[PDB]
Amino acid sequence: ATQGVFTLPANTRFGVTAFANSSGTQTVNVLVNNETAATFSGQSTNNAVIGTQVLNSGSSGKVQVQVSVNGRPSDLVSAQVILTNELNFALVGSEDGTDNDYNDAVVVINWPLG
Ligand SMILES: *C(=O)C[C@@H]1O[C@@H](C)[C@@H](O)[C@@H](O)[C@@H]1O
Ligand SMILES: [Ca+2]
Ligand SMILES: [Ca+2]
Ligand SMILES: [Ca+2]
Repeated sequence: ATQGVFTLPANTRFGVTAFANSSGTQTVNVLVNNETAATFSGQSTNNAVIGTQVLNSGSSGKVQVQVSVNGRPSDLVSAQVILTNELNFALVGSEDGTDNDYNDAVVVINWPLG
């Protein structure tokens, strides 16, 4: 199944934050309406924040997260969780190698803001 694609409400500010837990440098691409809107690049094995940014979901509300390591797309897992019908988390994990901890790049999208 497709992973890392989320339908957000339209024209809504959302936060996107990425953490690294891998030997390889992580490149995190965030697309709004199929256009790249933010790129994070960093390396860490201590869950360091390699990027955090506020974006607008625009008129489509389609947000897609992609992760690339060693020039190879990482395998992704994702889901969306909603608390008390108001607070939204779109979550991505990604695996760049063989150990399947799926934490190599971890991406958290949360909304609403403000
Ligand atoms: C290469 O070593 C694989 C890679 O980096 C490791 C330190 C570990 O974080 C592993 O999960 C990651 O895929
Ligand atoms: Ca891994
Ligand atoms: Ca890892
Ligand atoms: Ca508030």
